[PDB]
Amino acid sequence: GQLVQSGAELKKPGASVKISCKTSGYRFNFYHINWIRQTAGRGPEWMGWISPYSGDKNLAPAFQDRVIMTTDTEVPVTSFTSTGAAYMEIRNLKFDDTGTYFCAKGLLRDGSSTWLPYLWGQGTLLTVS
Amino acid sequence: SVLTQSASVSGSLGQSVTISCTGPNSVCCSHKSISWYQWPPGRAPTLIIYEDNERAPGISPRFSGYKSYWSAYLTISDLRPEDETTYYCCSYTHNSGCVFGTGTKVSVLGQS
Ligand SMILES: *[C@@H]1O[C@H](CO)[C@@H](O[C@@H]2O[C@H](CO)[C@@H](O[C@@H]3O[C@H](CO[C@H]4O[C@H](CO)[C@@H](O)[C@H](O)[C@@H]4O)[C@@H](O)[C@H](O[C@H]4O[C@H](CO)[C@@H](O)[C@H](O)[C@@H]4O)[C@@H]3O)[C@H](O)[C@H]2NC(C)=O)[C@H](O)[C@H]1NC(C)=O
Ligand SMILES: *[C@@H]1O[C@H](CO[C@@H]2O[C@@H](C)[C@@H](O)[C@@H](O)[C@@H]2O)[C@@H](O[C@@H]2O[C@H](CO)[C@@H](O)[C@H](O)[C@H]2NC(C)=O)[C@H](O)[C@H]1NC(C)=O
Repeated sequence: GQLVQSGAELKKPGASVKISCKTSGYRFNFYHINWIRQTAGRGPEWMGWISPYSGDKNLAPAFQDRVIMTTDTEVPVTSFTSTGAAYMEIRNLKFDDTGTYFCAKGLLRDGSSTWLPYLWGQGTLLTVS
Repeated sequence: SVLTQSASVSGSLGQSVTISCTGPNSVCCSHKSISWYQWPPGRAPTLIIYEDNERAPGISPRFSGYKSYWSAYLTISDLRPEDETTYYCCSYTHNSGCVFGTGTKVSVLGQS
């Protein structure tokens, strides 16, 4: 699926940052985009499970209102192997909102395990400083 | 956090090791599914077991798992040096996000 993160950002407290990942080699609208972060002082925290097909989003209580999640319309490069992008904006960043952020493709389209992170991107660094 | 592990487990090369996950009733194993992930520091995670015992594609049969009413277990047979990385288990349902617990490191004994 070659999920590729656009890159790192080095922001200041109170700034807004848009973090984005691109896809190449799978049907973008078939699987969820999972936003997860790993923080040096906490470890993996998770962030949200956003569907690129519908508008449905499942956002952690910890991050409701703080972060706005959205996806782009897929570009049909070839049948069964499309491209596209998704991104999220985290508002009012705190010193705790540092570390490495990941994008992930969902495992299955149906079944009890759907929306679960399966294919993870390279990840990007955020210093909030 | 809410979902916790033993923080550190160990075992010898060629033998088996068990990693357990426990937690409060809000993460009770009787209602929520437990997934497992290999999470080396600084590198992308790899999915191992999406649902208590369902093995992810490409994962050697030496990885397996089981669940008990009060806990969830990952069994790693024939430990290899690459298994030294920290493993994490996060619980979930089909209509709720996966909640991640603390990690467990693995010490692979008998190396040069
Ligand atoms: C075209 O392709 C798209 C993309 O693949 C399909 O959309 C997927 O469809 C599957 C099957 O319906 C979806 O899987 C379902 O997810 C539900 C979660 O959504 C509800 O709950 C969340 C709460 O977190 C809300 O945010 C959300 O709005 C919904 O209310 C599950 O609840 C469903 O569970 C079903 O099965 C389990 C057992 O497996 C039962 O216990 C449940 O009772 C229930 O029957 C189910 O897993 C998947 O999420 C969709 N993916 C995406 C990316 O959208 C379209 O369906 C498809 N179009 C057609 C016409 O087929
Ligand atoms: C879920 O399916 C996707 C999409 O591939 C589908 O399954 C393949 C076996 C093949 O029949 C495709 O035409 C289907 O669309 C899997 O993603 C990748 O698919 C390619 C297909 O060339 C395959 O070579 C890769 O190994 C697949 N895996 C990855 C990581 O890219 C995906 O793996 C399937 N998921 C599961 C859990 O089996």
